[PDB]
Amino acid sequence: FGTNGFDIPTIAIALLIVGVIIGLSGLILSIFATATASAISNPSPGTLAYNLTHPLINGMVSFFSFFPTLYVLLGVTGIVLIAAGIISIIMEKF
Amino acid sequence: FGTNGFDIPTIAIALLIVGVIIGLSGLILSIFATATASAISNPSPGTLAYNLTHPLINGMVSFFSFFPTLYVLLGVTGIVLIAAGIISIIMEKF
Amino acid sequence: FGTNGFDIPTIAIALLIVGVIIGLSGLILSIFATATASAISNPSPGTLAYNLTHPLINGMVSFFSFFPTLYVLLGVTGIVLIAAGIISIIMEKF
Amino acid sequence: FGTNGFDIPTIAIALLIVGVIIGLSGLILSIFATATASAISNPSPGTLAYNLTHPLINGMVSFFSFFPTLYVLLGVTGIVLIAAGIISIIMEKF
Amino acid sequence: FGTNGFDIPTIAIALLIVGVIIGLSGLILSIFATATASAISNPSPGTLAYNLTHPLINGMVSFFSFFPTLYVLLGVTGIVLIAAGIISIIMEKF
Amino acid sequence: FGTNGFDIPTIAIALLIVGVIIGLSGLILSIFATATASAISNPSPGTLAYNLTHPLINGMVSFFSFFPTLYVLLGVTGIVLIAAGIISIIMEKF
Amino acid sequence: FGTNGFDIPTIAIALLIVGVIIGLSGLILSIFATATASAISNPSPGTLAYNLTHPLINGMVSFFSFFPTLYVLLGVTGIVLIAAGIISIIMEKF
Repeated sequence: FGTNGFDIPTIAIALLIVGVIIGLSGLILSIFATATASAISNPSPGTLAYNLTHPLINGMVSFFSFFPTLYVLLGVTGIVLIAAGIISIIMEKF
Repeated sequence: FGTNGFDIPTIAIALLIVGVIIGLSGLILSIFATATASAISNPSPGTLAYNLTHPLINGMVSFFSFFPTLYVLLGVTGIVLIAAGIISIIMEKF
Repeated sequence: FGTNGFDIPTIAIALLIVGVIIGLSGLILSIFATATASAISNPSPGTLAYNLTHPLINGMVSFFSFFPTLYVLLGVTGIVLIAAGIISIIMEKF
Repeated sequence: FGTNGFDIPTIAIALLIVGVIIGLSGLILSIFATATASAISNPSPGTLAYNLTHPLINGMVSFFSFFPTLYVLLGVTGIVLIAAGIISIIMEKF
Repeated sequence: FGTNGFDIPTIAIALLIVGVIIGLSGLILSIFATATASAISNPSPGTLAYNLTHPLINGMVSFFSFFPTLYVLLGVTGIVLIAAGIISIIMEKF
Repeated sequence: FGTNGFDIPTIAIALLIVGVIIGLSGLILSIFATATASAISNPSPGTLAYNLTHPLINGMVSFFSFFPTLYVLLGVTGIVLIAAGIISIIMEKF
Repeated sequence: FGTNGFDIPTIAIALLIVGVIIGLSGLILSIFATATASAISNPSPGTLAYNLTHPLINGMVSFFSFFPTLYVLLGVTGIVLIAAGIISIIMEKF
């Protein structure tokens, strides 16, 4: 069901795969992050261990705050792909 | 699901891998830094051992303060990669 | 996840390795310096042993004071590397 | 019941084995630790035997406090394995 | 009764096997866990044996709390397999 | 239950072995140290035997104070090993 | 009545043998322990014979307290064996 490489069943299967992979990723990352939160403690506000450890958790927080826009762009990509498929169909179907 | 090398499932798997590696790194570094903090003591403010040891902990603090911006740039890189993928799709999909 | 040699997982692993090595180095050097401080005594301010020993501890102090800037430059190097990676990606990704 | 190496009965048997081994380990370690606690006495707070023995029990306590996160990560591994199996099934089942 | 490798009797037999194995596993693990609970005692809240033994039972509890989601994913896998079978039948049966 | 050399049952057995060996070591060392403490006496603060014997017990105390950090690092090693196993699974399971 | 080595009559005979041996063991041990209790006397709480004899009876009590869990595990083993037999039958009977 297509012209050259645009196959609606294939597109649906691809959506299946990407959705499942994203759900799995969220699951694994949350489960691991819970363990991370449990492991690290809060020594004191101003002792040696605080100076030693604080920037690491800061970087953790920053990167995990960067994730959302990555996910948003990844979502946007599919609309572009489907759109290109529609246009390619229209171009030479007539 | 792509054109030449841009594969959304592959991108999601890459995000999985990088997130997990970063979480693991933070965990290991914090656990080790706790041991470091426990090991080193505070001899005295002005004796020989203080002169011998203070610059080392200063360098420790400095490098660990350098980590956050490294993490931030590492996070920024992915947006650039996804963006280049979107543009490459758009260029020859039509 | 990259173009030619820039791999974000590899970068994260490299950061793991360098951070751990630096922590280990600080630990070992501090532990050894404590033993050094314990071993050497203070004979007298003006006897033969003082003339014999003082410049050595002076050199010790000087070199250990040189360490911090070495560590700072070592930290700076990584930002340059990540930056070059970003630029290299941008150059031919489009 | 699978495609290449993913067999749900085999997975269930593996879960059987790991659960039983972990239960056995906890049992043996607790039984032995009771004997350890019974054997060692408390000589005095400041005599020779205290200096001789205290760091050993400190190391005991530390290592046994390290066990929990090891167990948690060991538990996390199975979700990753099952997840990879699901994805591998989905990839070429269609 | 199938096309290439999808056999409804074989699927039913596989469901038989997995269900029986899971029931057996639950039975054995519960019976063994009862013995574990009977064996270990509660020495005191703060003595040596408590420090020696508490993290082990903590790890026990954690891993056994991890089991449920493993079972849930294992259950989910079968729907995917049956679904892939249905789609494969539909693809070339017509 | 693994890919190449990472076997969760094998890991659990290894944890069994290391925990038991560490418990045994603590037991034997404490029992022997009690005998050492009983054997050596305190002659006098300033006689010949004191000069002859004091540094030996000082070295005893020092080494036994060094033990704890050794144990801590030994504990840290296992988290690294399990982490490497998880990453290796993730790398080529997908 | 079986497939390869699983014979229900043989299993029943094995249960016969193990039950009878366990009953005999309990009988003999109790009869002998009565004689032991009769033989040893209670000299005094603090004389030489008390110091000479008390730890022996302590070890007696400890070992005999260890027996119950041994018996429990021995009982658990049979359920595992019968379970493995059932699974082996199911595997290739169909």
